[PDB]
Amino acid sequence: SGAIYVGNYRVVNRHLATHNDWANLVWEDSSRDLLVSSTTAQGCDTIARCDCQTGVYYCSSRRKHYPVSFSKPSLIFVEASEYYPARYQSHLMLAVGHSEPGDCGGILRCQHGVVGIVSTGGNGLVGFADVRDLLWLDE
Ligand SMILES: NC(=O)[C@H]1CCCN(C(=O)Cc2ncc3ccc(Br)cn23)C1
Ligand SMILES: [Zn+2]
Repeated sequence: SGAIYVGNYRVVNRHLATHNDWANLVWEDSSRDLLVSSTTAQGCDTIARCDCQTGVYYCSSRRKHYPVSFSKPSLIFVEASEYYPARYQSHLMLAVGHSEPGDCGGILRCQHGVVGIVSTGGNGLVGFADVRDLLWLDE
């Protein structure tokens, strides 16, 4: 679990969005596993606007942060799950690092700010949904 809180927005994994997220919907994209909802309070986070390919993510299943080298956002095949049919997920970045079911929502950061959130993984890989192209989160 986990979310990004920036301005009057909350960014979560679309498959973990709550009834309240859907009632306050701003934007969602199944192909990215992202949903953005509106908030009443001002958020604590800031968003990176960069092309970094290294950073640090939070791994809830280890209660620890780990450094990672990750691929640029791209279209990557994701096998069927209870939440989605077998499909290509867009704007996804992969890295070698531990993740297991339950780690979705952990934040990836570089020196410029928040880069994305954990969205998939397995077998020593971790995959992050990128948010750096969503320039409207800043206004
Ligand atoms: N983005 C998606 O389509 C995910 C929706 C939830 C389901 N998806 C998964 O990957 C579930 C899953 N099985 C093994 C692992 C290991 C690490 C992590 Br993080 C998640 N994992 C796929
Ligand atoms: Zn950066």
